[PDB]
Amino acid sequence: MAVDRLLPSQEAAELIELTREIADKVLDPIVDRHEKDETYPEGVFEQLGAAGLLSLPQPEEWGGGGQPYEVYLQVLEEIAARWASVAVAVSVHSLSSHPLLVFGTEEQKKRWLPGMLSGEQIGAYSLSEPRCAATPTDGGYVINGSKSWITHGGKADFYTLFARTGSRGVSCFLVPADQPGLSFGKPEEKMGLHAVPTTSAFYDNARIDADRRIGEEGQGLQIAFSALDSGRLGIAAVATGLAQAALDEAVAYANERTAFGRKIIDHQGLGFLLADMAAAVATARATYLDAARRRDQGRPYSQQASIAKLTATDAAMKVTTDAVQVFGGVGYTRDYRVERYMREAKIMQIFEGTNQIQRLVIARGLT
Amino acid sequence: MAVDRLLPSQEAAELIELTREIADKVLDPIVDRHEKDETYPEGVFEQLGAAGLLSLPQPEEWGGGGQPYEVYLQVLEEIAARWASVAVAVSVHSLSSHPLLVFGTEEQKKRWLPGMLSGEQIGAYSLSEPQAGSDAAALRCAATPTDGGYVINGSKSWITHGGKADFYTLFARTGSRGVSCFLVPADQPGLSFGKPEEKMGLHAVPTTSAFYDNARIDADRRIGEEGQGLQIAFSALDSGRLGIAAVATGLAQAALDEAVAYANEKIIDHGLGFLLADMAAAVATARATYLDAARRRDQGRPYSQQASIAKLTATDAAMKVTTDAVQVFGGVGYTRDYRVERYMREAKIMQIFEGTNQIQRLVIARGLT
Amino acid sequence: MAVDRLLPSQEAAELIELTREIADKVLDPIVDRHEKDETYPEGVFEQLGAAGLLSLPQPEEWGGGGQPYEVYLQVLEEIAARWASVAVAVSVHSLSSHPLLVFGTEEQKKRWLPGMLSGEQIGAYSLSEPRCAATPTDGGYVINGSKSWITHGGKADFYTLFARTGSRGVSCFLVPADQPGLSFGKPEEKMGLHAVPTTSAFYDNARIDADRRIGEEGQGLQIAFSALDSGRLGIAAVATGLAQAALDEAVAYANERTAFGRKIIDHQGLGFLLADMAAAVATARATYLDAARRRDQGRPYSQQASIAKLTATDAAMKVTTDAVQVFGGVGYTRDYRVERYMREAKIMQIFEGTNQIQRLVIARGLT
Amino acid sequence: MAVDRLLPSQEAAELIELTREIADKVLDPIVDRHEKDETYPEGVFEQLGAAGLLSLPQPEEWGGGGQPYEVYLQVLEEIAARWASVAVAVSVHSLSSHPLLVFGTEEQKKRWLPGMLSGEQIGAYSLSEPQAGSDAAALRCAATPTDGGYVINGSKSWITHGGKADFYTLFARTGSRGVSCFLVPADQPGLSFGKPEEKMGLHAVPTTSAFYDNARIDADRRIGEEGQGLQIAFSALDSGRLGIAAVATGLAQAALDEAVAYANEKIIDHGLGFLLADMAAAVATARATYLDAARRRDQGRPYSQQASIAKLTATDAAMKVTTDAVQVFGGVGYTRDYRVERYMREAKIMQIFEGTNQIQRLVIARGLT
Ligand SMILES: Cc1cc2nc3c(=O)[nH]c(=O)nc-3n(C[C@H](O)[C@H](O)[C@H](O)COP(=O)(O)OP(=O)(O)OC[C@H]3O[C@@H](n4cnc5c(N)ncnc54)[C@H](O)[C@@H]3O)c2cc1C
Ligand SMILES: Cc1cc2nc3c(=O)[nH]c(=O)nc-3n(C[C@H](O)[C@H](O)[C@H](O)COP(=O)(O)OP(=O)(O)OC[C@H]3O[C@@H](n4cnc5c(N)ncnc54)[C@H](O)[C@@H]3O)c2cc1C
Ligand code: NA
Ligand code: NA
Repeated sequence: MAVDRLLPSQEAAELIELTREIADKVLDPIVDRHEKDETYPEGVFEQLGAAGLLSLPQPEEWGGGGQPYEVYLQVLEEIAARWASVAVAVSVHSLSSHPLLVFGTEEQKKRWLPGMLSGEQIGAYSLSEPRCAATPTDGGYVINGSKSWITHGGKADFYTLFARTGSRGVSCFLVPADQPGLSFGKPEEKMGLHAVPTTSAFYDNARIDADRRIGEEGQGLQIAFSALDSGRLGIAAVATGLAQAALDEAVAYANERTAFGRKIIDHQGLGFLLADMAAAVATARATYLDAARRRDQGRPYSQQASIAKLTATDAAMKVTTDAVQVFGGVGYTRDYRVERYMREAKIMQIFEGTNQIQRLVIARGLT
Repeated sequence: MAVDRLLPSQEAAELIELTREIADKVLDPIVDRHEKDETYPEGVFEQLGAAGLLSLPQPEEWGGGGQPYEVYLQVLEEIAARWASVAVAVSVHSLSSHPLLVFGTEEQKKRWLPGMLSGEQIGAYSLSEPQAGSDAAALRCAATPTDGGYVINGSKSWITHGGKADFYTLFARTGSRGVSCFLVPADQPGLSFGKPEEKMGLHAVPTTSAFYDNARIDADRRIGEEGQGLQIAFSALDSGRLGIAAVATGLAQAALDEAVAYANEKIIDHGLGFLLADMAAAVATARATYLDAARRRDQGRPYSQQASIAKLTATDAAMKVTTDAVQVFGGVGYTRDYRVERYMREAKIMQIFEGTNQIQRLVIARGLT
Repeated sequence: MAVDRLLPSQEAAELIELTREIADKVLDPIVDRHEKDETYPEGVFEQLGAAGLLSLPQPEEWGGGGQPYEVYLQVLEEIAARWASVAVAVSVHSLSSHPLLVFGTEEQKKRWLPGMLSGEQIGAYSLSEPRCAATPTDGGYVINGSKSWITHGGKADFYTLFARTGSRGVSCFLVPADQPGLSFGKPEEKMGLHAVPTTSAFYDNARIDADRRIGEEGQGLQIAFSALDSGRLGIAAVATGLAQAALDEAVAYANERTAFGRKIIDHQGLGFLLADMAAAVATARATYLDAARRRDQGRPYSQQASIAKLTATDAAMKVTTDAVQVFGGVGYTRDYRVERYMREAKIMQIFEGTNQIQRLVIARGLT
Repeated sequence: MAVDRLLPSQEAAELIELTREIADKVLDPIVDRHEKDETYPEGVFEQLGAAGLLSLPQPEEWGGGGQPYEVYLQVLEEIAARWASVAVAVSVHSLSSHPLLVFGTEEQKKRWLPGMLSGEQIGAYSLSEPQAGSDAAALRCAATPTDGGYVINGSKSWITHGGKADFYTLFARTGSRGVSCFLVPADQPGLSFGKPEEKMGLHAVPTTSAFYDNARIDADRRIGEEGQGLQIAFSALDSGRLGIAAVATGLAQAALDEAVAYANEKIIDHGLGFLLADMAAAVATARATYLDAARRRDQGRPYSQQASIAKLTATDAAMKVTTDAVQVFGGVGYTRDYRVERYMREAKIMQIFEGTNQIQRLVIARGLT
């Protein structure tokens, strides 16, 4: 009943089985309770970290696994099938370390990367706003202004920040949890995806060392643009895992429940609905792996990653809406998980670039 | 920012005007808090009933307002744009009086009908069981004949207004022509209600199960002949399916108004125009479809196919429009700072009750055979 | 098996039965042959004309029927179910007379309207181009330039023309068939809708009397804008009739053909496809009548007419594509009509304002 | 303006390069005229065969090119972007050699296989009858046993390359396990072909019926055991469904390139951007889906579900992309001055043959049971 996967090696299959074993004993027994109460899973990230699952695609020299995206994306997909909000946070952690790895000095990487990729820390990514500025000073910078929609806000070990210093008018910072002048608003009240908090930040004459600026002064916009494709790939794989979870529920229910003297899967009309869901899940998985396989070969994959995010998140919204339908009246109650999965899928159409903005990007790439 | 309506007279126009006033004064200011807390709205059904709004379509000789469906359904639409859960309950009340009005004895009508349509009472309708929602004929609640009556033993489920209605229209087994209809009072001995279902949305009016424990009932409470029940339940389908078509259209219209206002406060420019255009087409199309079926009914013509088409069309539109309305707001659309996330949760169950959209398609195909 | 219609009177029902009787003996026995050979139905318009069907909505004082749009649109729908290209031409004829009726002088109407609405003439409408100018002269105007996509081009008795004389820089003309300086290109080779020709026009120092200018000099753009809503309503009703014809074929075929030991309509999956088609036909008919009913009461109906054209033409493309599917392999051959109906529906999405341009119009009406 | 392909080696890249050259030189300059006139392309299959293009996937020990499906299918895609009717015929030729290659005797293979894969021959595949397309088991063409052979009496239909192939793979009735397979030569006595079907599109290679009139055949021509036929026909389904997925993707890609060029010559501005964006997503998604199934096959793993999904997905995409490509051109898109009106007519039959898209859905649902 588990997905039959296309994998490059024996060691990759054994990584998949390891993820499935940890997810089923650390994630599955606690997910419904924490999402209902909107409480934080303390200690869950440490256990994922110790099994090597928080630093899979980063180079081994810096303490990562050096796994390709074709393998890493599928592990992410397996996590999301058990707990979507935790999978989103695992993806955010990968992006949070990208500036230092790609643009940091040799001195900066020896100082901080081992710690970031040890499995004991968790990172957050901070660029969105509701005009946040860093002004020069002796030996560094002073920060003033506001930030919005930070995943893991208030709970992370470190924060990646973008702040104004025209074209080359932006700069990137590695900000520590203990930063003087830094505070966080209350967690947002959302329709779903409750466990990992989402918060805004406020900087009040916050002073920072020059040694925490990542890359050259003005290199900000280039740094942030360099991480778009990888983020969209992350969310494509998360949406695919939630679509798979909703499909597994419906398939199981349609093989037990009966009406008019037969199992409901045996009514041809209902069978066709289930068939469209399964085709949409398999098309979304095929599309993200095709982009992944380009990235692993050092080929351009920018158009392909926008297509993958678009395809996968539209698929999840359609499949979860249809899984409630398969259940009937009980599917509309909290005795089952399908109502929660439908609430989680809607926000995937919106973040990491809205789907309208994905269509715009694809268009500009044909003009 | 108010729907331009096609109405048969100046009188109907003022009745719409009366509805907008009551809904904006009584329903709109308390709806967010009651849906969030999951509590019952005391006093609300008493206020609508005194205005005439709970008995519009029924004949005046029995205390109704005599209105045609072309007017009744559009009043229902205006209500549902403020509070979907309340309008669903209004629709159920109409169905709950239907078996007595069409099938009862003149003596039975004289007893009970005037109190039902008075504006102070609330009706509920009870047909579904756990092993039988879509498939009606497989029901099993037992009503077995006694000296001058019946004894009822069994279970029912998914009762809208369960545990709060003044009367219940019941369907129980006496023997294919084995089913009968009953008017059950709220004080019936042996009758009890389980706890309210915990749902994804539509929280205010409760949905509950029922249990009959040696519930002896007078044989004068039976509506129609013994074994007539499935014919009674079948005759109400057309009317109920139009009710819900009107409710889904008003929920879609409410979500469309939120998104138009937001896109103007421009966010429209920064392909949102085309998304809003497709939303506006969906609402207009659903409204015209339910009205076409209504005029056929008002004229005394066949309207069964057209009523299935209206319900399917209007509920598929609410699910699509509410989902795209969250999309128009962006990230704040996904928070409880606005109403659109609630509207999306309310639309899903509409695709499911009053005959699922797969049953609707099966009805339509049969009408082509 | 004929459509059950909502009609205002006894006399309207009897108009419907008259249309059905004429269409079934004048149109149905000859449509497949003329469309296959791409030849013109000489004499068909005279017979429609003599039964009063070419001037149904124009006022009785000028020789029309004074019928409301709620009745006229449904007659048009009945014609289109038998021969779509002839129905489009009937609609074009209504528009061709609109300028003179609404903006013409009392002298101009006594001269020409009775003839136009007698049933012996046929009119065409000429505004599209691939910059056509009328320059002043003693006693009138001289015309130079080109026009495109004229339905009935080369075969009409009269032509409604728009030509340049900024804001108020356009003027409208009633041009006769015998106009010196006027010629027509060869008929366009289209995917379908062959019987009534579509042509371009060329004006070569073409001199015209001032008495043929309709309305004031500069009133052109206002005249042309005043006819948009009515045209869109015409095409909505034509698309609805072609969708109905494709649905009737498929329903008939699905009740005879058998597979796996049962009539194919009895396979629930196929039954659901037929059910979606029927719902789309009924939704399109409901939408155009709702706009019609506004126009009959002197209420605004501009947004509603754009919605109706959009809804109905998208419905026809979906229903005709699905009717071929119901037929299987035989549906892809010219032994049946469903392949022709699919070719006819595509051009309805395009003309009288493309569907993208309809979406734009609806958007501007919410801004 | 050329597809960026993922390929397993430099050798495969050059084979793609060879395909683009032959297709642009031989197919592209004559395609519009032959499809318009409805005539056969003499010399064309002879030229592709000498380049190795008619036997790519089969083993070298028998004269094929040994290519995996991940390469074969993408060559098929490049062809179909120039001439859809020709690429369909290439796909059929592969299926026509399949029963002999997997089920025959070593002695049977030695006789006939090398000539089939030589590049000079053309194969056809014959299964469907008028009373049996979707439902295979209901076939009725009779093959009755004689002294050292069989006698064939009956009718077959919808034969691609009917009346022009060098050999025919036939399925006829001998007795559920009542069906057998036959390799029929083009010079068989008692065999005749009806006139070409008049179709909406795909005109160049003819589709015809066949008639067997006391057609005596040698018992050494039977492929596999007596009563093995339905198992043989079943085993070819997975392969044929991928062939057509590749053909539909290349037809969609051709229609996408036309519309992108036109929108740039701006027409894009005057919501065409969003329509083109959805077209580009549909093509990319169909390509990735057929390739995922191909790599499973190349690895010797189960790929049945994934092959049904690929065919359904890729043909639904061709119908949607070709229909929107006419839309991008406007009025001139509806004329025979451009290719897009032809592409739209070609896409419709793809939803129908090699198992209709309703049968595909039925296969997928069963795999979930
Ligand atoms: C909030 C709420 C309020 C309600 N209020 C009332 C009420 O007041 N009175 C009342 O009588 N009922 C009420 N109901 C019950 C409601 O009408 C049923 O839940 C619904 O109609 C479907 O029945 P089910 O839940 O048993 O689904 P099932 O019948 O178990 O169906 C499950 C799935 O199988 C499919 N299916 C079933 N049969 C077929 C078929 N023949 N062909 C193809 N597919 C099929 C369905 O479409 C569905 O997707 C209420 C329900 C809810 C959720
Ligand atoms: C151009 C062309 C070339 C062809 N070439 C070949 C060839 O080379 N070799 C060959 O063997 N065949 C060939 N065919 C035949 C082709 O495979 C069939 O036409 C097709 O698969 C469908 O069968 P049918 O036409 O009898 O449709 P039918 O089986 O009559 O089906 C009609 C409709 O009913 C539906 N239906 C049928 N069964 C079910 C079911 N169980 N559940 C739900 N719905 C169902 C179908 O989806 C379809 O919509 C060719 C056909 C064409 C058009
Ligand atoms: Na430590
Ligand atoms: Na005359």
